[PDB]
Amino acid sequence: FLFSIGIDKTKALSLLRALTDFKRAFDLNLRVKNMLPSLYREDPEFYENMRIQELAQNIHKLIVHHNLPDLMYRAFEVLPTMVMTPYAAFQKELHGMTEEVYLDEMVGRINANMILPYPPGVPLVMPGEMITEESRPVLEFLQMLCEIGAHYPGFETDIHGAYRQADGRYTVKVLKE
Amino acid sequence: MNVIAILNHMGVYFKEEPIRELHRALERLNFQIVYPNDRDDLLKLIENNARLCGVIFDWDKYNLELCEEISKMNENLPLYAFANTYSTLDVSLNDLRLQISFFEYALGAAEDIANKIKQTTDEYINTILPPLTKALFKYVREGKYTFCTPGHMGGTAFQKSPVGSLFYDFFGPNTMKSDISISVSELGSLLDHSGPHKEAEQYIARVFNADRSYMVTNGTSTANKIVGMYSAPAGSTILIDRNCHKSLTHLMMMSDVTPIYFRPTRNAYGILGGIPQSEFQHATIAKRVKETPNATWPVHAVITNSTYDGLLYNTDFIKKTLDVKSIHFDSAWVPYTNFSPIYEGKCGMSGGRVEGKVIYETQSTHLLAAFSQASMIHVKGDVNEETFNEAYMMHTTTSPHYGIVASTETAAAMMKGNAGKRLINGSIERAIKFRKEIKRLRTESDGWFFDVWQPDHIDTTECWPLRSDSTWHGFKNIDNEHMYLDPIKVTLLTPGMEKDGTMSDFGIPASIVAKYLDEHGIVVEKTGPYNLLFLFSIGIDKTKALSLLRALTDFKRAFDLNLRVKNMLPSLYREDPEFYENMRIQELAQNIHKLIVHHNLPDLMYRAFEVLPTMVMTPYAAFQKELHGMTEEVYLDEMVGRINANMILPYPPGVPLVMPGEMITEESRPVLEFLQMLCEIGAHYPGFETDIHGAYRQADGRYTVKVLKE
Amino acid sequence: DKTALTVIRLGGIFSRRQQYQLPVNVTASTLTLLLQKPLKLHDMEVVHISFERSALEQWLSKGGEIRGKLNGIGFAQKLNLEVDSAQHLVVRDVSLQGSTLALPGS
Repeated sequence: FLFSIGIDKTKALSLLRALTDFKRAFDLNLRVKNMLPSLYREDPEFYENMRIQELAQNIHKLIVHHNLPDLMYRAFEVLPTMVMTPYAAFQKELHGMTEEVYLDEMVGRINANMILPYPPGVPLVMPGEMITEESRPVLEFLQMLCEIGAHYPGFETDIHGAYRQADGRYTVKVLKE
Repeated sequence: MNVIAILNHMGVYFKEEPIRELHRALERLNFQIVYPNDRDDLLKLIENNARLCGVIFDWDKYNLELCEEISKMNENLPLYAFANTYSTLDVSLNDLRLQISFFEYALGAAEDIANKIKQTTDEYINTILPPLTKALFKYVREGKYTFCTPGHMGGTAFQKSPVGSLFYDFFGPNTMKSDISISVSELGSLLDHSGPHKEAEQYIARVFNADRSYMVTNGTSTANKIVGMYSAPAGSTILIDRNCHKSLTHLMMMSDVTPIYFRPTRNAYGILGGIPQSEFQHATIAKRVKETPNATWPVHAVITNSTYDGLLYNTDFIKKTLDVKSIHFDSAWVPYTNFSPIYEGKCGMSGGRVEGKVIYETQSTHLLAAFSQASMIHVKGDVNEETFNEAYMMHTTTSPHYGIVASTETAAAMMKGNAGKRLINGSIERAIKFRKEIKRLRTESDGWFFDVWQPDHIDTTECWPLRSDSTWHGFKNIDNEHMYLDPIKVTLLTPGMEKDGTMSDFGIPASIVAKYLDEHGIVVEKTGPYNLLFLFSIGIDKTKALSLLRALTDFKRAFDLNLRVKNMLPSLYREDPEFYENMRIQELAQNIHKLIVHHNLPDLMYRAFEVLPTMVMTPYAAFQKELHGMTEEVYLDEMVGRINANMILPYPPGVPLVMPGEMITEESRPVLEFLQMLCEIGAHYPGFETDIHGAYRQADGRYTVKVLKE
Repeated sequence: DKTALTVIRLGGIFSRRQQYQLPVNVTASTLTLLLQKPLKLHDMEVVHISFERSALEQWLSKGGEIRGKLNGIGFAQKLNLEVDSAQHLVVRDVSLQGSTLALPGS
């Protein structure tokens, strides 16, 4: 929260009160139907009987189980291998020499686009870089994100540079051979 | 939007009293009632006032006299029809498509009828407004996000500050609140082309007859670079109109490309003519590829269609003839071609795809009405969407202005449909009227007057063809059925040159007419040595036409009295009282004209631009040296035999004279002679200085240019 | 049934919903494709259709019309072919009856 010159007594009270109201409403375990009506309308049947604490538990259990923080930490602690520079790869693109491959097939291939996953919102693979064995945790984090994020409507995976085909598989752009 | 017209006394209480009750009920519901004096006044009110939003009338008294007349003006306008004995559903009505609600005259009905009319008006309003702007207004009304940025918080910080209050006080809350970020996620996304943004693209793409349309918010300067960088690979050769925009030079410096130039023709006046048909034909291009050092077959061509002075190409011929895979019509001057049939076969988008080629128009929306920087890229053919979209996203502003985007969308909303068709039709009609008005005043006055530069008769309403058998245009050996004059672009001629391009003894340089109009706040669209241009837009009304027309007769009157510069040009006088104390307007004109006559300016200017400096290295090659800081200055006099570092852009005539990497030699000595001549002719009168971009006037009065170091 | 044929979606920036063959899985210059439901095409029953892989590529990208020799033999006949929602290739007969295409066994 940023305390700007905008923020007055009315806004501070509304925020402060809104925070105590979240706790109050959470602890009563209100139905998602009642506490999150707009979310409910997205899938009435999916959300009909779910209570706010159950939504929290299920997503948290996923995080706990998939050990998300450790996997995320490790994905960004090593660097993919720079096979060519981003500029060098762009020369190939300038001539239209790109194809798509599936995410599963990307080890040993030269990436054409930046791959920017959310979370944590910073570049993972640059154009011209390649996942190897030295940098396998990169691919493992990516596959893990696709799995953990496939469970709840409204909590989808989000990786820029990967293209979700209408069939639910992911592709990436690579340099042609 | 609250003016309701009522048109009537009927002679019976059973009709008059309910209308009284309804008048009063409607006034209480916040409608302003207006009362046209008669049927014709009502039609003029509607015709001139878009804020009139409903008409109440007796069905029998008026339906056969009004219904069709109103439907011709506006087919959504609410009509509230009151019935009598004979009022009913006659078979004659069955076939008309009308928006009609039938109501009876009754006391106490206004509350419910008003609520229905309100709802029905909102339904009509909701249909016509574009959905993104509609959603934006709804947010401003309902939303409650506090503890938020922007830091100014809907302009709040401006109000506690007299200095900030000056900016806020003028614009106000709504303007301040419409500056929003992606935090308002329900408006979709420009970058994904989703939601109301898609709806806009389809709307535009369908309206403008394109396969695909992008909304660009940094002008055609930016549209060119998005198309350019996608289109012009390194090491390739491009065909480029020597008549090119600077932003394409900036592209050449950034991309390793070799230019071969399409060569326009030019006449003695200096008016550009079209690239002849020969320049597009395979045999001609092949020959230049042979003659150009390191040239290969061109991968990208850029043609300016139309030319400024209204010469349009047979684009059917070009698309069929030019053997280049990628053709970009920079069509900044012809954004309106889809809306008059007179432009069929004469614009980029006309017809269907061109098999085997991508065709572009880039257009400067801001000869229409739109905010500055608004530009469109219209694509006719396929691109690599992922690489094109990456190219777009790389060159997108840091913080897009949410109004600019709506201003381009609302500019279309204004011009849409019939009423926007009738507006442009009206301007064409008045253009021809004014053209004949100048001819009238030419007759009425004794002695010299303005003339119009046009055909002898204009019995036809079209873009008049320029023909080789006609002398009025002054171009030599012109192609026939090639160029056409846009009626709405009116060029006027001032005394000073003959119909030959030869010089008169008596002249009034147009620059002096500009100074006069400038004292009176009237701007001349475009001026040349002896020419002035006026655009008859949808802005221009009877008051402005009279003020201009009268201002022109006042110039003549004041000129012929030979008023003192002191009296006719007081602001100019204040610049040098002593210099101007005794000078009269005719003497100022004589002296400057005599300079032009003596220095033979038109011949020297013509010749400077008819040869080309020698390309020693490419602009890109010279920029590599600049990139390392390897530039020095030399004086203008010392420039023959040196490699120029900067573009040299002189005024007049306002087009590039020397490029980076070019060198003046003996073959191109007239270049230097013109430049030295400009420095001399322009050193005489305060306020009439020389102006050459790329040359630097040192505090001592000498000129320098930047060159490559040895 | 052992096989189908799942055409991989290709993104990027293009006017159509472009499609792509399997990278190297299928690289046969002319590959034959069997059909789960044999159909009556050109007055004969057909169990397999052979395509020039090159011609199948450009049709998966640009669309248009595509020929294929019925039961591997004879002339390359025009075909009512479409990309399925399940990402398969479906051939239709004059009754508009569909059939999924599969790549042959090891």
